[PDB]
Order: sequence, then C-alpha cells, then structure tokens
Amino acid sequence: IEEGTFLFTSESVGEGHPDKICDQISDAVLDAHLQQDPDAKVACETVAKTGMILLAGEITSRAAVDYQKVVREAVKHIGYDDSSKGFDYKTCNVLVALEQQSPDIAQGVHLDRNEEDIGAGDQGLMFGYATDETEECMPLTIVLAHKLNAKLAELRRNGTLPWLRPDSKTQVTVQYMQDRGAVLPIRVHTIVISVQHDEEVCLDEMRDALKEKVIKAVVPAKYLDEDTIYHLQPSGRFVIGGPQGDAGLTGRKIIVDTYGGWGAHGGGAFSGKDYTKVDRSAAYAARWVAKSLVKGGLCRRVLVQVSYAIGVSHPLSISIFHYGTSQKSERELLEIVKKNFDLRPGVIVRDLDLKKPIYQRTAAYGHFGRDSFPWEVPKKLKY
Amino acid sequence: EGTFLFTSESVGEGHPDKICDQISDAVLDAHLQQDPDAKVACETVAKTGMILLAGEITSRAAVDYQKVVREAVKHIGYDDSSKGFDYKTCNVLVALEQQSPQGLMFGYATDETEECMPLTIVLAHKLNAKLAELRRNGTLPWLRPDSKTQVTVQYMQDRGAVLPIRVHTIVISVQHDEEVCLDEMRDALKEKVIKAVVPAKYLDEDTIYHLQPSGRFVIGGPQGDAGLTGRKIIVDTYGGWGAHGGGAFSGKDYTKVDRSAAYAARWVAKSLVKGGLCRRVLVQVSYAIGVSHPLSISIFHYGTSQKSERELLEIVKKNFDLRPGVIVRDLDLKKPIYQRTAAYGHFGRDSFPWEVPKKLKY
Amino acid sequence: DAKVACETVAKTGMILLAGEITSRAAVDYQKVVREAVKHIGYDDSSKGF
Ligand SMILES: C[S@@+](CC[C@H](N)C(=O)[O-])C[C@H]1O[C@@H](n2cnc3c(N)ncnc32)[C@H](O)[C@@H]1O
Ligand SMILES: [Mg+2]
Ligand SMILES: [Mg+2]
Repeated sequence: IEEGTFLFTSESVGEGHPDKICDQISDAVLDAHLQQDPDAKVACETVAKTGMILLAGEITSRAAVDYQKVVREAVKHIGYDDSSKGFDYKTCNVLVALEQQSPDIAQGVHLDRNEEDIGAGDQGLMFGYATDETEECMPLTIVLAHKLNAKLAELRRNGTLPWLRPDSKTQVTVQYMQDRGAVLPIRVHTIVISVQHDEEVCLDEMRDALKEKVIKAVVPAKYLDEDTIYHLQPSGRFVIGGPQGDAGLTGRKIIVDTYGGWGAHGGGAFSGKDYTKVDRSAAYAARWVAKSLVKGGLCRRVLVQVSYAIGVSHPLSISIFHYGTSQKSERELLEIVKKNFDLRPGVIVRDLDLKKPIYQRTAAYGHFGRDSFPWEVPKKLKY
Repeated sequence: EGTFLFTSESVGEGHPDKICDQISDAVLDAHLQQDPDAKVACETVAKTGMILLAGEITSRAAVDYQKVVREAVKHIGYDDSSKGFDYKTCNVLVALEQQSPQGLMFGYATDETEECMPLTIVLAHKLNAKLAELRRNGTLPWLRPDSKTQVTVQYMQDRGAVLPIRVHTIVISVQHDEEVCLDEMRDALKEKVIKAVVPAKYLDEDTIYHLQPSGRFVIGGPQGDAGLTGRKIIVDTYGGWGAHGGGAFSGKDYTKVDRSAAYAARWVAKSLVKGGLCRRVLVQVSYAIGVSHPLSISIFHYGTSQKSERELLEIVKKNFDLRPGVIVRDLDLKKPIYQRTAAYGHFGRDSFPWEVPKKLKY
Repeated sequence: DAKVACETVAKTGMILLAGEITSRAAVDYQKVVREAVKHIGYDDSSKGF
C-alpha cells in the first residue's frame, strides 16, 4: 500500500570533510578581513588536498591579514594536528594566490555609489525556502543530518568520545506523506553515518556509540521504530579521511549548505564572499522572506526566487510558489513581499547586519535553521 | 493572473568555472581512450596564469597533462596575454595521486521545448553558444571567450504544465577587447545574438535588456575570477527547475553514480514526456547501500499524466534497468565523450545517449 | 630590521615565493613581483612571459 507516500534523503558532512574544510577556511579569511575593514571585497576560494591548502581568488581590503595564521588556526580548530590523522596544521603546505578585485568589476558594481545603490556583485538566481514540518522551518531530513554531525563534533571536543576524528558523512532518509501541498514526515527510514576514527577503537564499540550517544541524543523517538535501518560505519575501516588521499574545494557542498535537496537552488556558493556577492546576501534574504511567510501564517510551505544583473541594484525578478498551501494567491503573496522587503544588496546588508564577521559559524552544519542568525528571525509583516 | 516569472542562467566556454569543468572532463576523456576502466576524480582550479590539477586517478593510461590542458585552453580561445590568459604560456601544475590497478538522483523533463527542457535555460545556453560561434567566425571579432547569460521567462500555469508566454528580461555579459565601444556591443548583442536565438514571438517592446550592464568587461577569464571544477551544477542541469541532490559531474568517471544515474534519470524523464505519458515530470531515484536496483522510485507528473504514479512506475520498471552497471552499458558511458558535456549543459542536446528517447512498450 | 630569507622560483607562467620573513612591513607581494618582471621587460606572450 502507498497512497501519496515517498522517500526523501539529505546529507550533511562534518567539518573535516575536505570540501567543508575549504568552506570554513574561506569564511575564516572573510571574517579576518571584516574584523578590520567592514567594506572589504572578498572572493576567497580555498583548495584542500594531501598536505596542501591553496587560497585562490580576489580581495580588495584595508586589513592586514596573515594568511598563514588564519589558515593554520582554522585547520587547528577543525582538529587536524598530527600525521596520524592524515593532516597537520603545524606542518601542512599553505599556498596563497590572491589578487585585488578586478577594477572592471569595482567600477561596475560599487565604486562612487551610495550604499543603497550598489549593484549586484554578479548576475545570478537565488532561492529561499521554508516548511512548517519542523520548528526551525526546515526539512527534517537535512536538520537531522546536520545535527548528527554537530553531535559527533561535540562528543569529540569534550573528550566523551576521544576516538572520533574530524571527517564525517551522514545521510538521513525520511518517509514522507503529502498533505495538501505541505509534507508530513512520518518516520525515519534509514540513517547512514560514516565517521573518521582512531586506530585502537573496535568496530562495534563505535556502532554502539553512534546509536546510543549520537542518534538517541538527536532524533526524537517519535520518528524511530523497529524497522528503521541503521548503516553505522558501513564499509568498516574508515581510518583514512580528511584531505589525505582526497581533493576538496570551496562551494562543493551547496546543497548541504541549504535545503538538502528540497526547494531549489540557483547554484551560487556562499563561503568566501562578502555581502556584495548576491549568491550569499540574496539567498540569506530569500530564506528570511520564506521563513517570515510561514511563521507569519500565510502558508505552510513556500519557495521564493530572486534574480539579479551585475551592476544593477533592484532584483530583475521575484517569484513565489506556495505549493497551494495558502488561501491567498501567489500573486497576493508577492504583493505582500514587495511591500515588506527591499532586496537590494545595499539594503539587505543593513537589515541582516552582513558586515559582521560571523560567517565562519555558517560554514558547517548548514546556513539555515539556526537560532542566532538575523535571517532566521522572521519579520512581522503588514498587509 | 496565474502568471509567474522564472529565471535561469548559463555561462560560456571561457568562464573560469566552465574552463575547469572542460579540462577535468578532458583529463577524463584522455584517460578513457587508453583505459576504458580508468577511475578518475579530477578537480581543476584556475586563476591568473595557472591551471592546477588535483585528485585521485587509478588508471593504466599515460597522459600528457601538459598537452591535454593546453589544447583545451586553446580550443576555448585563450591564446594571448592581451586576453588575460594564454595556452602557450600558462602555468600547469599537476598534483594528481595516480595508482595502478548511497545516493538520491533526480531526472526532469518538460514539454515546453523540442529539447524537452525549460525554455529559460535552453535560451541561456544558446545565447552563449551563439557568442562563441560569432567569436570564432570572425563576425564579432571583439568578443572574447568568458561570458554569462540569464533569461527570465514569463510563464502561465496550465493544468500541471507551464506555458511560456514571453521573455521578460535578458542579461548578457561578455568579455571584450579595448577598441569596440559600448553602443556597438549592445546593438550587436541585441541584433546578431538575441534575435538569432530567441523566437520572435517571445520578444516584444516590453522585454528588458541588460546588455554589458557592468559597463566594462576587458579583464576576464581566470584573471577576473578564480575558477573551480563543479561550481556550475545548476547550469549543468535544470537551471533552477527539477531538483538536485548535490553531486558535480565533471572530472568523475562513469563508476560514480552521481553522474551516470543522473544521466539515466534524465533519460527516463525525457522518455516519459516524448512518449506522451507526461507533459512534465520529475523522476526520483533512491539508491541504497547493498542493492543493485533502486530502493525506491517516485514520479511526480504534476497531474499531467492520465495514468497514475503506480502505472507510470510499472511502465518504467519493464522498459528500464537502473542498475549502475547496466546504465553504463546501455548508454555507452565508457567512451571518451565527456568533454562535450562540460559546457552548454549536460541535458538538452540530442547528441548524447541519455537524450535519445527510448520507445516505450507497455 | 626585517628578517628576510626569500627564495624565488621562476618557470613557464609562474613566479613562486618560498621562504621565511618576519617583518613589521605591509608588503603586497603581487605588485612587488609583477613590477620587477615589468622592469625586467617581460610584458607579452610574444616574449614568452
Ligand atoms: C563578477 S565575477 C565574481 C565576483 C568576483 N570574484 C569579484 O571579485 O567581485 C563572476 C563572473 O562574472 C563575469 N565577469 C567578470 N568580470 C566582469 C565584468 N567586469 N562585468 C561583467 N561580468 C564580469 C565572469 O564571467 C566571472 O567569472
Ligand atoms: Mg562566483
Ligand atoms: Mg564561480
């Protein structure tokens, strides 16, 4: 029997996954610049590889930044500090290939303009999405996936599971049922967890620990039953992880960073980018809008699209899809959005306080669904 | 009025990120020619005067990476320092670790174009193709390889399907030389590029044109913006439509299910629409650890099918075998034709096996 | 009083700086390297660099 049921799955990766190392390093570099120069123009790409971190991209800033220190301190905090773990901050190669921002981009975007008039730093499309299925207005699949990795990191850093290393991958498969445009998560179907580990600890001590200390502490019992499949350390000997024998890049976990397959994505990455890059600021803005609509009671689920042209301040297009979860028309919801939001980057930066150096926080465990971020605090709407 | 806008973008061959995708798949192609069973996971990074290869390779082939990268950059059009990049003089760095011898995928199809793709991205892709073509002709010799495009189309909802009405907005940014002036570029982009790509019935007096909106675009390619493999995955796929699980395509060989099953899911989706069973469809394939066949397949036909989801699933099960091994055999995925996929989108063009609709028997 | 031990590598398309510097100075290495190459006279593909 089936009705209108389906499976959906989302992954998250821990801080030590090579791609997410790059994301966090790029955001550490951005924060370092914003501490001294709030108007810094940053486009930092990081590359992680056996024994190597390379910084490539472009930065115009008044800050004096010691790239060797910021990169190595980041790798330190992530937990790579010895050969035994496959990577050491003290002894890794750090190359830097950073130049100024193209003057052609500067003149065309932000030079000699009032803040509210600065153009989009690029063309692009960005999506925002919210769903009433969790308190945090996010898909349960991605939320559980993130929180599992966060738990592993927690239990690693407070010594309670000292055999854990920084690299990890989780996949949460939830069984869903459609409900008049909304989606009801019914049960957790499958949970996969691969995590990098000590030489000493035996396989089934880890597996016991992943179930009893990680999953039990994270996933409400209401979603777990006797049929739920657990794939804990499925391959077995995952002692080799992180950059060693692997190659990661900034912006190769954009789906993990956002909605875990749900809603939509326009393909712009977040990390290493100041507010003038609308891939970040407009995506943050669009999440804010989507969450505001659902928390404001105007719909149970929603997807928002916005687009920009480089050097132009106002969005080229804005669109709302409520999946038929609102009594009001999508056009009416658009009218409400137009009245309550100003989606130019020069304004978004004020409303969301995006010159603050708090970006490294966002580089793991997802950019959405968390308490402290301005874009997760819904706006009271007037209509 | 039941009307909505949707936007998609695409980029040119000279776009830093697309440069990297093409080189990554050029490395793959070259390996597959000598060794059909080569394992490749090759990332490319691009920046002023630099091409860096990084990744894992288990292959019997001996590849001249120098020649591979340099011929790729040549083909793309970067052949002088005046253009910001030159195949003859760039730095090629190799850091590949070579040796000697699960997932959720989405496929999507819509009947709004012959190629069975969203109009927004099809046009975006074709505008870049046109620029490349007119650059290579000599018709517009001030053009340079790096370019971006973005198309916003006004749609009308029609019982599950989406009906294009008009083009709302068009963006074109293309790197250029230092002689040509701004009015000449804008006239040309409008009259020689757009009007040769977009059907006239979609263009009108209200269509907005942002052409060379930055005002100057001389500095381009890896000099103006670092490039990385796998940073244009929405451009590679459905331009904001359908759905995407996370995996990049280029630099990966056919044994990665992220690539080859995404191709297969597309094949199914297109076959359903071309077979008249749907006007629009999204195909979900869940794979699971320790099973060859998909663990579960869902089919969202948006109410455009007369047949139910269970009926469409049954049709899918007797015409398709979605076990990785069979997919690479059926679609001929061991062959070295991955470089042509690395610009202008992986879906939409008939030349690919997964874009050949299967005649369905039910 | 800067402590400087800078080794430079030069090949097709590349200048690599490798070594050890402890200094209170703010040096833009990109400009400094490019300016020196400009002064040597390598300013076009037709010269090989
Ligand atoms: C504008 S850049 C990204 C932002 C950049 N990293 C920065 O430092 O601001 C992204 C892409 O836009 C295109 N681009 C580069 N320079 C441009 C210009 N002056 N005008 C319009 N588009 C440009 C290129 O295709 C490039 O890869
Ligand atoms: Mg970018
Ligand atoms: Mg990019």
